[PDB]
Amino acid sequence: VYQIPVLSPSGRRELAADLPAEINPHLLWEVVRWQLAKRRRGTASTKTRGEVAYSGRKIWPQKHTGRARHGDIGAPIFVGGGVVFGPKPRDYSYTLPKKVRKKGLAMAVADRAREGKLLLVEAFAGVNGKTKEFLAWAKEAGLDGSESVLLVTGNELVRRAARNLPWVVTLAPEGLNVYDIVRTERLVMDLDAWEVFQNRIG
Amino acid sequence: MKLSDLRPNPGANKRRKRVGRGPGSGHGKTATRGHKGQKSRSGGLKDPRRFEGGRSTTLMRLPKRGMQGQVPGEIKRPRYQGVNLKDLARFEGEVTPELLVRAGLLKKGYRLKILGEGEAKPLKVVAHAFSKSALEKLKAAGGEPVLLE
Amino acid sequence: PRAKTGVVRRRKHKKILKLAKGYWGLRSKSFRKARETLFAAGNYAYAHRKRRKRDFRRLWIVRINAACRQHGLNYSTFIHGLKKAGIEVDRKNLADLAVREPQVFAELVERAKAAQ
Amino acid sequence: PKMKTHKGAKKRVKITASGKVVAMKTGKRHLNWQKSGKEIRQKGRKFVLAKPEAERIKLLLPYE
RNA sequence: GGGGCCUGACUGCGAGGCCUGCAAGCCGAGCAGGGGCGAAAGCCGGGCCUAGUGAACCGGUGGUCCCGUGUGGAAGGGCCA
RNA sequence: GGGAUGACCCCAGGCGGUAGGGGAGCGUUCCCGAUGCCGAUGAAGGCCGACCCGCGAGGGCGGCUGGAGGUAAGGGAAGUG
RNA sequence: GGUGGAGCCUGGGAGUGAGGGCGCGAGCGAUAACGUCCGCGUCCGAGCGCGGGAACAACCGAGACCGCCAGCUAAGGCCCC
RNA sequence: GCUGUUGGGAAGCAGCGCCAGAGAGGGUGAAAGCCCCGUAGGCGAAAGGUGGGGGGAUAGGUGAGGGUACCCGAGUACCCCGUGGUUCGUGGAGCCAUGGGGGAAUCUGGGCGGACCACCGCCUAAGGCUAAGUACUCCGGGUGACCGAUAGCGCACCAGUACCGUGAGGGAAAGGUGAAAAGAACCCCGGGAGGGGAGUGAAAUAGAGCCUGAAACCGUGGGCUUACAAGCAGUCACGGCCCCGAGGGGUUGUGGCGUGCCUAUUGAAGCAUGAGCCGGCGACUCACGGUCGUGGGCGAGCUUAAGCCGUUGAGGCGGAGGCGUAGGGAAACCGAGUCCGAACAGGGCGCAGCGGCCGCAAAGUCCGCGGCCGUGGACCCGAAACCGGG
RNA sequence: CGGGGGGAACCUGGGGAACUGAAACAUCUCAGUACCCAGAGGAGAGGAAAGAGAAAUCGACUCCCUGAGUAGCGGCGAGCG
Ligand SMILES: NC(=[NH2+])NCCC[C@H](N)C(=O)O
Ligand SMILES: [Mg+2]
Ligand SMILES: [Mg+2]
Ligand SMILES: [Mg+2]
Ligand SMILES: [Mg+2]
Ligand SMILES: [Mg+2]
Ligand SMILES: [Mg+2]
Ligand SMILES: [Mg+2]
Ligand SMILES: [Mg+2]
Ligand SMILES: [Mg+2]
Ligand SMILES: [Mg+2]
Ligand SMILES: [Mg+2]
Ligand SMILES: [Mg+2]
Ligand SMILES: [Mg+2]
Ligand SMILES: [Mg+2]
Ligand SMILES: [Mg+2]
Ligand SMILES: [Mg+2]
Ligand SMILES: [Mg+2]
Ligand SMILES: [Mg+2]
Ligand SMILES: [Mg+2]
Ligand SMILES: [Mg+2]
Ligand SMILES: [Mg+2]
Ligand SMILES: [Mg+2]
Ligand SMILES: [Mg+2]
Ligand SMILES: [Mg+2]
Ligand SMILES: [Mg+2]
Ligand SMILES: [Mg+2]
Ligand SMILES: [Mg+2]
Ligand SMILES: [Mg+2]
Ligand SMILES: [Mg+2]
Ligand SMILES: [Mg+2]
Ligand SMILES: [Mg+2]
Ligand SMILES: [Mg+2]
Ligand SMILES: [Mg+2]
Ligand SMILES: [Mg+2]
Ligand SMILES: [Mg+2]
Ligand SMILES: [Mg+2]
Ligand SMILES: [Mg+2]
Ligand SMILES: [Mg+2]
Ligand SMILES: [Mg+2]
Ligand SMILES: [Mg+2]
Ligand SMILES: [Mg+2]
Ligand SMILES: [Mg+2]
Ligand SMILES: [Mg+2]
Ligand SMILES: [Mg+2]
Ligand SMILES: [Mg+2]
Ligand SMILES: [Mg+2]
Ligand SMILES: [Mg+2]
Ligand SMILES: [Mg+2]
Ligand SMILES: [Mg+2]
Ligand SMILES: [Mg+2]
Ligand SMILES: [Mg+2]
Ligand SMILES: [Mg+2]
Ligand SMILES: [Mg+2]
Ligand SMILES: [Mg+2]
Ligand SMILES: [Mg+2]
Ligand SMILES: [Mg+2]
Ligand SMILES: [Mg+2]
Ligand SMILES: [Mg+2]
Ligand SMILES: [Mg+2]
Ligand SMILES: [Mg+2]
Ligand SMILES: [Mg+2]
Ligand SMILES: [Mg+2]
Ligand SMILES: [Mg+2]
Ligand SMILES: [Mg+2]
Ligand SMILES: [Mg+2]
Ligand SMILES: [Mg+2]
Ligand SMILES: [Mg+2]
Ligand SMILES: [Mg+2]
Ligand SMILES: [Mg+2]
Ligand SMILES: [Mg+2]
Ligand SMILES: [Mg+2]
Ligand SMILES: [Mg+2]
Ligand SMILES: [Mg+2]
Ligand SMILES: [Mg+2]
Ligand SMILES: [Mg+2]
Ligand SMILES: [Mg+2]
Ligand SMILES: [Mg+2]
Ligand SMILES: [Mg+2]
Ligand SMILES: [Mg+2]
Ligand SMILES: [Mg+2]
Ligand SMILES: [Mg+2]
Ligand SMILES: [Mg+2]
Ligand SMILES: [Mg+2]
Ligand SMILES: [Mg+2]
Ligand SMILES: [Mg+2]
Ligand SMILES: [Mg+2]
Ligand SMILES: [Mg+2]
Ligand SMILES: [Mg+2]
Ligand SMILES: [Mg+2]
Ligand SMILES: [Mg+2]
Ligand SMILES: [Mg+2]
Ligand SMILES: [Mg+2]
Ligand SMILES: [Mg+2]
Ligand SMILES: [Mg+2]
Ligand SMILES: [Mg+2]
Ligand SMILES: [Mg+2]
Ligand SMILES: [Mg+2]
Ligand SMILES: [Mg+2]
Ligand SMILES: [Mg+2]
Ligand SMILES: [Mg+2]
Ligand SMILES: [Mg+2]
Ligand SMILES: [Mg+2]
Ligand SMILES: [Mg+2]
Ligand SMILES: [Mg+2]
Ligand SMILES: [Mg+2]
Ligand SMILES: [Mg+2]
Ligand SMILES: [Mg+2]
Ligand SMILES: [Mg+2]
Ligand SMILES: [Mg+2]
Ligand SMILES: [Mg+2]
Ligand SMILES: [Mg+2]
Ligand SMILES: [Mg+2]
Ligand SMILES: [Mg+2]
Ligand SMILES: [Mg+2]
Ligand SMILES: [Mg+2]
Ligand SMILES: [Mg+2]
Ligand SMILES: [Mg+2]
Ligand SMILES: [Mg+2]
Ligand SMILES: [Mg+2]
Ligand SMILES: [Mg+2]
Ligand SMILES: [Mg+2]
Ligand SMILES: [Mg+2]
Ligand SMILES: [Mg+2]
Ligand SMILES: [Mg+2]
Ligand SMILES: [Mg+2]
Ligand SMILES: [Mg+2]
Ligand SMILES: [Mg+2]
Ligand SMILES: [Mg+2]
Ligand SMILES: [Mg+2]
Ligand SMILES: [Mg+2]
Ligand SMILES: [Mg+2]
Ligand SMILES: [Mg+2]
Ligand SMILES: [Mg+2]
Ligand SMILES: [Mg+2]
Ligand SMILES: [Mg+2]
Ligand SMILES: [Mg+2]
Ligand SMILES: [Mg+2]
Ligand SMILES: [Mg+2]
Ligand SMILES: [Mg+2]
Ligand SMILES: [Mg+2]
Ligand SMILES: [Mg+2]
Ligand SMILES: [Mg+2]
Ligand SMILES: [Mg+2]
Ligand SMILES: [Mg+2]
Ligand SMILES: [Mg+2]
Ligand SMILES: [Mg+2]
Ligand SMILES: [Mg+2]
Ligand SMILES: [Mg+2]
Ligand SMILES: [Mg+2]
Ligand SMILES: [Mg+2]
Ligand SMILES: [Mg+2]
Ligand SMILES: [Mg+2]
Ligand SMILES: [Mg+2]
Ligand SMILES: [Mg+2]
Ligand SMILES: [Mg+2]
Ligand SMILES: [Mg+2]
Ligand SMILES: [Mg+2]
Ligand SMILES: [Mg+2]
Ligand SMILES: [Mg+2]
Ligand SMILES: [Mg+2]
Ligand SMILES: [Mg+2]
Ligand SMILES: [Mg+2]
Ligand SMILES: [Mg+2]
Ligand SMILES: [Mg+2]
Ligand SMILES: [Mg+2]
Ligand SMILES: [Mg+2]
Ligand SMILES: [Mg+2]
Ligand SMILES: [Mg+2]
Ligand SMILES: [Mg+2]
Ligand SMILES: [Mg+2]
Ligand SMILES: [Mg+2]
Ligand SMILES: [Mg+2]
Ligand SMILES: [Mg+2]
Ligand SMILES: [Mg+2]
Ligand SMILES: [Mg+2]
Ligand SMILES: [Mg+2]
Ligand SMILES: [Mg+2]
Ligand SMILES: [Mg+2]
Ligand SMILES: [Mg+2]
Ligand SMILES: [Mg+2]
Ligand SMILES: [Mg+2]
Ligand SMILES: [Mg+2]
Ligand SMILES: [Mg+2]
Ligand SMILES: [Mg+2]
Ligand SMILES: [Mg+2]
Ligand SMILES: [Mg+2]
Ligand SMILES: [Mg+2]
Ligand SMILES: [Mg+2]
Ligand SMILES: [Mg+2]
Ligand SMILES: [Mg+2]
Ligand SMILES: [Mg+2]
Ligand SMILES: [Mg+2]
Ligand SMILES: [Mg+2]
Ligand SMILES: [Mg+2]
Ligand SMILES: [Mg+2]
Ligand SMILES: [Mg+2]
Ligand SMILES: [Mg+2]
Ligand SMILES: [Mg+2]
Ligand SMILES: [Mg+2]
Ligand SMILES: [Mg+2]
Ligand SMILES: [Mg+2]
Ligand SMILES: [Mg+2]
Ligand SMILES: [Mg+2]
Ligand SMILES: [Mg+2]
Ligand SMILES: [Mg+2]
Ligand SMILES: [Mg+2]
Ligand SMILES: [Mg+2]
Ligand SMILES: [Mg+2]
Ligand SMILES: [Mg+2]
Ligand SMILES: [Mg+2]
Ligand SMILES: [Mg+2]
Ligand SMILES: [Mg+2]
Ligand SMILES: [Mg+2]
Ligand SMILES: [Mg+2]
Ligand SMILES: [Mg+2]
Ligand SMILES: [Mg+2]
Ligand SMILES: [Mg+2]
Ligand SMILES: [Mg+2]
Ligand SMILES: [Mg+2]
Ligand SMILES: [Mg+2]
Ligand SMILES: [Mg+2]
Ligand SMILES: [Mg+2]
Ligand SMILES: [Mg+2]
Ligand SMILES: [Mg+2]
Ligand SMILES: [Mg+2]
Ligand SMILES: [Mg+2]
Ligand SMILES: [Mg+2]
Ligand SMILES: [Mg+2]
Ligand SMILES: [Mg+2]
Ligand SMILES: [Mg+2]
Ligand SMILES: [Mg+2]
Ligand SMILES: [Mg+2]
Ligand SMILES: [Mg+2]
Ligand SMILES: [Mg+2]
Ligand SMILES: [Mg+2]
Ligand SMILES: [Mg+2]
Repeated sequence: VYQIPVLSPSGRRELAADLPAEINPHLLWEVVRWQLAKRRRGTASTKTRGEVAYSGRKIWPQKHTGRARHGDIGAPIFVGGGVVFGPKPRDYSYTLPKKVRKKGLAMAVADRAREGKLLLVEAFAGVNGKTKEFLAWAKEAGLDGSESVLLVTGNELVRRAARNLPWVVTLAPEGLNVYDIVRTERLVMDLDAWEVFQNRIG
Repeated sequence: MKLSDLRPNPGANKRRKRVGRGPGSGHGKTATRGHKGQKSRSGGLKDPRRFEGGRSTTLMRLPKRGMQGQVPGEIKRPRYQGVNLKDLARFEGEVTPELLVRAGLLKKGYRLKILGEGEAKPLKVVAHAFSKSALEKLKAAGGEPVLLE
Repeated sequence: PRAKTGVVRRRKHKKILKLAKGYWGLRSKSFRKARETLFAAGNYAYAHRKRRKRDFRRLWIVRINAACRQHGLNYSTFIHGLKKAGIEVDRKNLADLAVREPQVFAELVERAKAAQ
Repeated sequence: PKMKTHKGAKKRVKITASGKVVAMKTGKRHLNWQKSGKEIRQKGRKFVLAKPEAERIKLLLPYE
């Protein structure tokens, strides 16, 4: 289907996988707006016309005072009083369909695959928890920093080396999500992270 | 693809109807709500599905039929869901209530009763009741009906 | 997220007051009274630009009938001649020949007394 | 909160398979001695309710 | 208007229509069941016609023998009038 | 009708309007875009503008004030006029 | 015949359910009322935008997308304003 | 992490480097990964507290057939009468509880399975105790598509304060100089306040009555204009004067035309309502369910809910269940048919994709978005009144 | 040896309305909610079947989901559940 460039010591061998051929922009969109919605706090609040902290005495009589009609100075028509239809705590989260995400999780990758911005690797040669141990690698992998990257592996040390890097997004392949994919200009994975990936869109 | 690239398809995120914001919107002042009247008022009208303005309602004036139930309530007697033959084409071999549930054909708690609107298949079928038509088709199509207890 | 009036209301009130410059009393200094005034003038204009075309023609006509009567006839009797004569020159121009070029007009008068 | 099925309807009427409202026929509860045999006979049958009124009597049955 | 024999002042339905906001109210050929008047063709689903009426809820009486709260019955119901 | 599709062009016709239905847009607060871009050679805001583009709501440009913040194309959510 | 902001059908959203003057046909009223109650129509309502009517929502004329210091007309008018 | 540079100030632009398990954020004279406080990752308690996890004690725990028929929770069970709870409003009215009356039994006992009787079954009242999973938030902490001084708690400031009330009780307004006070010595007019120079500062119409400083409102100077005129105050044309450099701006003498805005109305300029003016707050939302429409995903199939794991703005798991696949009937019950019926009669409600296996479409279903409906204060403000405790 | 009083709400027990909804209103609802009182605690209550109820089965209690606005309750009205 698609020829994937794999980066091994033996050399850039190529691999193929049956990523989707058509890219549905809307679907990829709806996933995100799910991702970007269920992570909202819902901590906006306003204090209704009964929650305010005033009394309730009719401030002055209904008639013959020569002025308007009023009750308690907690009415939203007053200043410092109640708020009408202001926010409250809310659960913006919501239940997007799985297949819609298992599909947008394959459409996402494939797009970067069409671009060739997708790259896999057997292992990371000589990284062991120091960022600088990575750029020397990333340098030799053509990762110059001119492109934001999504590093997707299980190896902790690796994720720890580059996570501070202004142009690298780290993730355990168990958390690969579209938004982070689209966020980025490239995409890297272990064949491991590649493998579990397969076993999630399947 | 790119975040700026992510539009929704046209029409799938329509705006909203803000009423009470000016002459231009065509919704200002009376807020698309009319002039005076219980309907313009806040809270509004009693359930228009039923109430009619005082007169005896259309539904209250209709007669009641059949048994309405009594306390303690519902009586428990075995319940039967019928599945048609044609809906059984997809399987091979031996059909039972179980598989027909995990397939998405028979609900749990109900018993299995075969119907005939379709065409039998020389299949071992296990159920709690068949139809006169369903049997003839099932025994004719070299099938093996199997009732339960 | 809250979104108070902020900078929006004022600015619009400065739109209405700029168009209201030159108005008497509050009409130029009070917003509300600036709108109530800008409303009328809004209709007075388009009610009057539709009229300019009638305020002039009547004028023009008023000058032609004066000249025409210098030659022994009236605006009525020579509109017909120019008709019968097939002359389509308009009252605006006709009104300017009548003053600056009084001997061209005299011709038209003559070509009108005869066309009848 | 979720809507409550109006029982005043579910005890009188019944929604078909196509979306129609069928309620029994009014008239033969009592005062029937001098009525016809045709009038008693016909009134012992259901009648499809007028479209507008049925539509209302289905919004009261949100779960049937 | 007179008289003879009679009970169609039927049961089970009922195409198509008048009227009509709903719901109602109105006319109704014809098919079967079983009958009546007639030699027969035919008529008869009360009355030459248009008013003489009252929706649902609740309950009464006869019938049906459909449900019966572990089971067989009963209490109490539903359907028909 | 062109042409093929909202590319812009031509021809014809419609366009008073309250309650009210509908459609397309401007603008304010906020989020991704953003470890980015604008900014002391001066942010937001404020006073002028007879200039520019927009049917209009509004958007830029310039000059004075102002003295540290502002935030694009494209989308999302409202205490939105 | 009629290709019209015509009609039929299904479905969503309404507002209206306080109308008024005029004309013709009636009732009621006194062959009164800027009276009242119905019928066909018209207009104002929503055209209190324009011309005429001295001035005036509904009588006469005429259905205002915008601009012109161009032309023709309707009612009504041509001694002066 | 230094330098050089503009600048009042460098964190800005330029050159050359570096750290990064730390490029979260906040400060520093402006915009700093490497200047300060911090961040990732690690360390830490003599003494009080806690200690649901680890180890150790202790109170406490335990057999079987045989016969015996002593015990097995009393004004209690049980019956009736009056009530309360349960979905049950006397209903056919059981079950749980009990104020009144009558009033037993110890396994061959008694309560129960929706009046009652029987069969069959479940349980074992009238003594008590019992962790966690659950609820709230005066307190401390983390975090926000929460507010940003009419907002956000009633209080960002000496606020439940001033002030009101006899008392319960009511309840405010009020933030900001500057990077740093370097907060204006001294001299001058004045009693002082206040100002005028000097001086500080990048800036003093940032001078403490201080950041920005809008609008109403008030005043000084200037240009045009007005004392025979009339008027919703404006609009059109022309002309005169002033300004700016065949055009424009300000102004208004004359001629034409012209019945404010909003509201409620059959109808208002309307002698009908509201509004002195300006600035800010100020009214169609939200959650669940429903019903049409819509963009998508899957499609005789679609979809999970609470939760479990993961993450620390990572998502995945979970099939219980809900809608759908068959309807008709009051129901037994039949079933592509079924109901009224004696009927093989008649009628009601019902029953059946497109190209070349493939693809495409679809019943249906799921999440989004939108209009509308039901339930709640449900578009905002407003009663006269009812009630409860003080 | 113990008690007495205080604690923002949260908890259990003893008592316990009304406006309102039913487009009037009395049964009904609002609701055993608001409120008063006693008590307890970091939680309180409940809790080891004289249970549930038809599986010939389950196995204390508490809480959340679901079962379900189903069963049923109701001047079978509004509504309750
Ligand atoms: N190793 C990982 N899984 N890292 C995920 C990101 C964690 C954190 N939000 C960060 O940016 O540092
Ligand atoms: Mg919010
Ligand atoms: Mg209160
Ligand atoms: Mg309060
Ligand atoms: Mg208070
Ligand atoms: Mg007063
Ligand atoms: Mg009040
Ligand atoms: Mg006050
Ligand atoms: Mg209040
Ligand atoms: Mg407040
Ligand atoms: Mg306050
Ligand atoms: Mg105040
Ligand atoms: Mg408010
Ligand atoms: Mg509100
Ligand atoms: Mg929440
Ligand atoms: Mg929503
Ligand atoms: Mg959720
Ligand atoms: Mg980035
Ligand atoms: Mg990074
Ligand atoms: Mg929206
Ligand atoms: Mg909405
Ligand atoms: Mg409108
Ligand atoms: Mg609209
Ligand atoms: Mg209104
Ligand atoms: Mg409306
Ligand atoms: Mg409406
Ligand atoms: Mg109104
Ligand atoms: Mg009204
Ligand atoms: Mg109305
Ligand atoms: Mg209200
Ligand atoms: Mg009301
Ligand atoms: Mg039932
Ligand atoms: Mg506002
Ligand atoms: Mg403003
Ligand atoms: Mg405004
Ligand atoms: Mg503006
Ligand atoms: Mg204007
Ligand atoms: Mg005009
Ligand atoms: Mg003209
Ligand atoms: Mg003139
Ligand atoms: Mg003459
Ligand atoms: Mg001519
Ligand atoms: Mg000359
Ligand atoms: Mg049914
Ligand atoms: Mg009946
Ligand atoms: Mg009956
Ligand atoms: Mg009769
Ligand atoms: Mg009869
Ligand atoms: Mg019958
Ligand atoms: Mg259901
Ligand atoms: Mg169904
Ligand atoms: Mg006779
Ligand atoms: Mg006779
Ligand atoms: Mg005989
Ligand atoms: Mg018929
Ligand atoms: Mg009818
Ligand atoms: Mg009758
Ligand atoms: Mg016969
Ligand atoms: Mg015969
Ligand atoms: Mg015979
Ligand atoms: Mg007959
Ligand atoms: Mg008769
Ligand atoms: Mg006779
Ligand atoms: Mg009657
Ligand atoms: Mg009743
Ligand atoms: Mg039968
Ligand atoms: Mg029984
Ligand atoms: Mg039986
Ligand atoms: Mg027996
Ligand atoms: Mg017997
Ligand atoms: Mg019986
Ligand atoms: Mg009976
Ligand atoms: Mg009957
Ligand atoms: Mg129009
Ligand atoms: Mg037109
Ligand atoms: Mg029109
Ligand atoms: Mg309208
Ligand atoms: Mg449209
Ligand atoms: Mg729209
Ligand atoms: Mg917008
Ligand atoms: Mg705005
Ligand atoms: Mg950022
Ligand atoms: Mg920023
Ligand atoms: Mg500087
Ligand atoms: Mg400057
Ligand atoms: Mg802002
Ligand atoms: Mg801006
Ligand atoms: Mg500026
Ligand atoms: Mg800053
Ligand atoms: Mg932005
Ligand atoms: Mg944009
Ligand atoms: Mg986005
Ligand atoms: Mg608001
Ligand atoms: Mg608002
Ligand atoms: Mg058409
Ligand atoms: Mg039309
Ligand atoms: Mg029409
Ligand atoms: Mg319609
Ligand atoms: Mg009415
Ligand atoms: Mg009226
Ligand atoms: Mg009205
Ligand atoms: Mg009327
Ligand atoms: Mg009338
Ligand atoms: Mg009248
Ligand atoms: Mg008149
Ligand atoms: Mg008349
Ligand atoms: Mg005449
Ligand atoms: Mg006449
Ligand atoms: Mg007449
Ligand atoms: Mg008459
Ligand atoms: Mg008259
Ligand atoms: Mg009248
Ligand atoms: Mg009338
Ligand atoms: Mg009206
Ligand atoms: Mg007219
Ligand atoms: Mg008209
Ligand atoms: Mg007119
Ligand atoms: Mg007008
Ligand atoms: Mg007017
Ligand atoms: Mg006129
Ligand atoms: Mg006139
Ligand atoms: Mg005139
Ligand atoms: Mg016309
Ligand atoms: Mg002419
Ligand atoms: Mg005249
Ligand atoms: Mg005169
Ligand atoms: Mg220097
Ligand atoms: Mg430097
Ligand atoms: Mg940072
Ligand atoms: Mg970090
Ligand atoms: Mg910082
Ligand atoms: Mg910044
Ligand atoms: Mg920094
Ligand atoms: Mg740490
Ligand atoms: Mg330690
Ligand atoms: Mg023992
Ligand atoms: Mg022994
Ligand atoms: Mg014994
Ligand atoms: Mg009770
Ligand atoms: Mg009873
Ligand atoms: Mg009871
Ligand atoms: Mg029970
Ligand atoms: Mg007792
Ligand atoms: Mg025993
Ligand atoms: Mg016994
Ligand atoms: Mg007992
Ligand atoms: Mg008992
Ligand atoms: Mg018993
Ligand atoms: Mg039991
Ligand atoms: Mg029993
Ligand atoms: Mg026994
Ligand atoms: Mg039991
Ligand atoms: Mg015991
Ligand atoms: Mg206890
Ligand atoms: Mg405990
Ligand atoms: Mg616990
Ligand atoms: Mg806290
Ligand atoms: Mg802020
Ligand atoms: Mg803000
Ligand atoms: Mg303040
Ligand atoms: Mg405040
Ligand atoms: Mg401020
Ligand atoms: Mg007092
Ligand atoms: Mg005091
Ligand atoms: Mg007070
Ligand atoms: Mg203070
Ligand atoms: Mg400062
Ligand atoms: Mg001195
Ligand atoms: Mg002195
Ligand atoms: Mg002195
Ligand atoms: Mg001094
Ligand atoms: Mg001084
Ligand atoms: Mg200096
Ligand atoms: Mg400078
Ligand atoms: Mg400056
Ligand atoms: Mg200044
Ligand atoms: Mg300053
Ligand atoms: Mg500052
Ligand atoms: Mg100041
Ligand atoms: Mg000042
Ligand atoms: Mg002056
Ligand atoms: Mg004079
Ligand atoms: Mg003069
Ligand atoms: Mg002129
Ligand atoms: Mg020049
Ligand atoms: Mg005049
Ligand atoms: Mg004038
Ligand atoms: Mg006029
Ligand atoms: Mg007028
Ligand atoms: Mg009024
Ligand atoms: Mg009135
Ligand atoms: Mg006036
Ligand atoms: Mg006046
Ligand atoms: Mg009024
Ligand atoms: Mg008003
Ligand atoms: Mg005042
Ligand atoms: Mg204002
Ligand atoms: Mg509003
Ligand atoms: Mg709405
Ligand atoms: Mg809300
Ligand atoms: Mg909503
Ligand atoms: Mg909806
Ligand atoms: Mg899907
Ligand atoms: Mg699924
Ligand atoms: Mg049939
Ligand atoms: Mg049929
Ligand atoms: Mg499809
Ligand atoms: Mg949907
Ligand atoms: Mg609706
Ligand atoms: Mg509410
Ligand atoms: Mg509301
Ligand atoms: Mg309010
Ligand atoms: Mg109020
Ligand atoms: Mg009130
Ligand atoms: Mg009272
Ligand atoms: Mg009283
Ligand atoms: Mg205590
Ligand atoms: Mg209690
Ligand atoms: Mg009491
Ligand atoms: Mg009451
Ligand atoms: Mg209420
Ligand atoms: Mg209600
Ligand atoms: Mg209520
Ligand atoms: Mg009420
Ligand atoms: Mg009411
Ligand atoms: Mg009353
Ligand atoms: Mg209650
Ligand atoms: Mg209590
Ligand atoms: Mg005490
Ligand atoms: Mg206590
Ligand atoms: Mg706990
Ligand atoms: Mg305890
Ligand atoms: Mg025990
Ligand atoms: Mg269920
Ligand atoms: Mg359900
Ligand atoms: Mg009922
Ligand atoms: Mg209750």
